[PDB]
Amino acid sequence: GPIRKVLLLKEDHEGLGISITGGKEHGVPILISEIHPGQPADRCGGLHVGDAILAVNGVNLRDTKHKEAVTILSQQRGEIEFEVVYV
Amino acid sequence: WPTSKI
Repeated sequence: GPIRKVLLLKEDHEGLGISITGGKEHGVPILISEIHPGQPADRCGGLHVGDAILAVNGVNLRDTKHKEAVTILSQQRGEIEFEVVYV
Repeated sequence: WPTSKI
């Protein structure tokens, strides 16, 4: 599908509300496998199961290993911009 | 593949 830019708002006491799978060591993108109900990703409205996360806050995630992506993603705070695509 | 909640 089309590449989308999506804004997510979260407070410091919560996580993103996403489960991710995949990663470069597996030859696949960082993929959203769950959106946890009522948490920031669900509330933001524009992120969905099956989305590949291509970048976050200008940080490219297309060739990142799983744990690299976890560190990068969990570091982001407040108003967070995602670039995503559903295939 | 591994899965992490974040």
